[PDB]
Amino acid sequence: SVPWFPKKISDLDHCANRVLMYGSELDADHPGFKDNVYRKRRKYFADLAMNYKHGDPIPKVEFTEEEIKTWGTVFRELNKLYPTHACREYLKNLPLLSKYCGYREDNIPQLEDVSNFLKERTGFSIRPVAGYLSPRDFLSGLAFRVFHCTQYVRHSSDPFYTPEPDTCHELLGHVPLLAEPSFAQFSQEIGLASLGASEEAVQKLATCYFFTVEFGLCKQDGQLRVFGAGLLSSISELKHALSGHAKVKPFDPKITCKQECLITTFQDVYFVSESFEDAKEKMREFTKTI
Ligand SMILES: C[C@H](O)[C@H](O)C1=Nc2c(nc(N)[nH]c2=O)NC1
Ligand SMILES: [Fe+3]
Repeated sequence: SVPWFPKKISDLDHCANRVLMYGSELDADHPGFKDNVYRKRRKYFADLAMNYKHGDPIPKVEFTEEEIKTWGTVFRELNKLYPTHACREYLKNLPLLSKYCGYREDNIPQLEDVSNFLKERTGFSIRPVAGYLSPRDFLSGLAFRVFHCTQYVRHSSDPFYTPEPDTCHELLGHVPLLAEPSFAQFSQEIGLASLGASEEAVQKLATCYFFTVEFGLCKQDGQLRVFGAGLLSSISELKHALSGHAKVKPFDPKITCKQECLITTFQDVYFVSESFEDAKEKMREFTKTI
């Protein structure tokens, strides 16, 4: 039978809180595990997401000096690499978001503002989420041009901590490209193809999403550059991917979907997409076979 899937944007209310990883619960190994203040703050952000319902303006938060400084360091360091490492489509959009949404070393952009900016640009919107959802639920959000986004900030003790993703990853890694029409269309189609799809189908779509939206590379003027959100928000993997150390292959769904998605370590191989339009076309051909 066909598993339950949202039929309208408000139906996301029925899966947005199905958090399987991260969230308010911090493990003993977490940088802020022994920080009482941080623990309560994470519960706060988690509650804002759990209580959120479609149609609500996303609760705005007055970030602390510590959170702003942590964001500043992450933003400062990554921005030093973008000019020479990021794909032109990213470089064209980050400045846009920054101007209209307040991306500054001393100011964390509010999700509601980013959501409204995206709504007018590509129809994409943001929904705050406590933690990571299942691939099926997260992808179902894309079908309605909704990107579930974390709102909390990594612990200040280690601004370069990536094991657990946070709002910096969302704002710097995922958001800019959602302002690009072709990228937004590509993302929505992955979501639409996943609705009510089989487990095997969702797994394959999730993998293609992983090697494009999350860790995709482009080749511009013969130079390898990154567009994957996981690369754009990670200093270490950002450099690793563009070094001759990593294996690189052309994006090809039938093959790319066979690749295992790694966590904790660098990917065994990164895939290069010719353009967002071409990646979209390749996925159309692929989905017709699954
Ligand atoms: C998209 C792919 O399925 C990936 O494994 C997932 N990413 C995310 C997720 N959930 C959230 N909130 N954010 C993500 O980026 N669930 C699953
Ligand atoms: Fe991500």
